Amino acid sequence: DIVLTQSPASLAVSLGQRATISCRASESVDIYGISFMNWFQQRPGQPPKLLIYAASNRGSGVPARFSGSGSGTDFSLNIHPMEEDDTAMYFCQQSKEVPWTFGGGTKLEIKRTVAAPSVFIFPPSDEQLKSGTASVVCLLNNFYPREAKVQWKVDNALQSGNSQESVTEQDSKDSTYSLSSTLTLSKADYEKHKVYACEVTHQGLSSPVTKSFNRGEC
Amino acid sequence: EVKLEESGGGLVQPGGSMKLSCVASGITFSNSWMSWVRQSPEKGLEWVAEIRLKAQNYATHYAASVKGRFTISRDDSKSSVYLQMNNLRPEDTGIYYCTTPLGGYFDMDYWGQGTSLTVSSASTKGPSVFPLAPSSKSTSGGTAALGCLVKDYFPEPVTVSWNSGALTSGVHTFPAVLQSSGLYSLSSVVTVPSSSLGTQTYICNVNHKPSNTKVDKRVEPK
Repeated sequence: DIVLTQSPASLAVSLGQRATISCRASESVDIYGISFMNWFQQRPGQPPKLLIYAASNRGSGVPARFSGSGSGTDFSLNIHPMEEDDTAMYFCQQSKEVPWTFGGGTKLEIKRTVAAPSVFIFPPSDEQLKSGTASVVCLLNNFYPREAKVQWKVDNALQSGNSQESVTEQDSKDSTYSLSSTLTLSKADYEKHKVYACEVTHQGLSSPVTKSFNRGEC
Repeated sequence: EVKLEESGGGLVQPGGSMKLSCVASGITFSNSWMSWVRQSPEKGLEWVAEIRLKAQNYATHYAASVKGRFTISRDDSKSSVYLQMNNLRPEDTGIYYCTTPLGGYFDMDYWGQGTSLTVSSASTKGPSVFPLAPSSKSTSGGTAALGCLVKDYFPEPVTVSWNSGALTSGVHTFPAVLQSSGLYSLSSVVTVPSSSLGTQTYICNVNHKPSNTKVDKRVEPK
C-alpha cells in the first residue's frame, strides 16, 4: 500500500499565523505530471470536507487561506492566516491507486499563552469500595499547552498500566484543556496501601505539584 | 443537490452480521465509483471497500482488514450501494461513511453523514454514578472541584447535566474511555466556590438513552 506519514499529529498555531501540515508518501503519487494527493478538513460530528485536490487545487468555495503544494512523495497543506473556525482534524489522502490510503491526521488547535493546571485528587467513594473496585481520580483543570506528565504513586511505588487519561476539547472561550487521570485498583489492593499521590509536571508550574491523601482520612 | 445517506448501523456481538445501505440523490449514480470509509473511535479514516461501474464489470476492492468478511454491492436502479458485514470484530467499531469518488482525479466529492457501528460482547447497561466529593483540605484560592464518576455503562453515550441544567459554568464532562471490561467510564467535574459547599446543593443528572435510564447523584463533602 502507499503509506502516508502525516506530521504533526497535533499542531497549535496562533490566530493570524500560518499553519503548515505535511504528508510524506512511501512512494510517488504522481502520474503524468499530476500529483494525486487530496486534503480533507473534518469538524467534530461531521464528515470529511475536501479542501485541496490533486496536490494544489482549491475546492470550489474553499476559502483562499487554504493552499496545497508538493509533488512526488512530499506534500503540504498551508492555512494562512489561520482563523478560529480552522480548528479541526485534517487528513491527506492519496488517490493515485487503490487501496485508497489516508494520513494519520493532524488536530489543529489554537496556540495561547501558558496556563498552569489547578490540581485536585479524589479518593474512591465509600459506595464504590463496597462494590469491590476503587477509582482514584486526579484532575488537572484549565491548563495550556496540552502536554503534561501525570504520575501515580502508591506508598511511593510508581504506578504503570493501571491508569487512563482523558482530555477535554479546547475550551471555546479560554483555549485551555482539562485532563483526568483515573487509577483503577481492586478494593483489596486499595486497602493494602496508605498514601495515594498524583504528581503533575507542566510547563506552567515552576515545580511539579503533588496532591495526595491518606486512605480513609475524611 | 447531491446527497448520500447511510443507514443500518447499530449494536452487534462479535461474530455477528450487519448490512449498511447508502442511497444517493441528485447524481447519476450509475456513473460513480462508490466507496465505504470508516472512522475509528480514535477519529482516524480507513478506506474499507470500493465498487466500480458496469463498464468495469462492477470491479470490487477490499481493505485487507475486511477481505472475506465484507461484501460491497450496488443497485444502480435504486442509486444505492450496500456493505454486507459478516463475522464482525470489536475493531470494526466506528462510523461508516459512503463516499464518491475517492479515487482518481476529481474537483468535488460527496460524503454522507455516516452511520455508527459498535461491535462488542457487552450487554446494554446504564451507569453506576459515584460522587467525586470536594476535598476537606483547604485550597489556597477558595475554589473547590467536585464531580461525578459515571462508570460501567454500555454503549455510548451518556449525557451529564448539573442541577438540572442550572449549573453550566465551569463544567467539564470528559470523553469516555473504554475499559478492559468492555464498559465505558467518564467523569464530569465542576469548579464552585468553596464557600458555597455548606449552602449550595450539587446534583449530577446522568442520562443514558440506550438503557432509557436517568440517575441523579447528590455530591456532598464526605
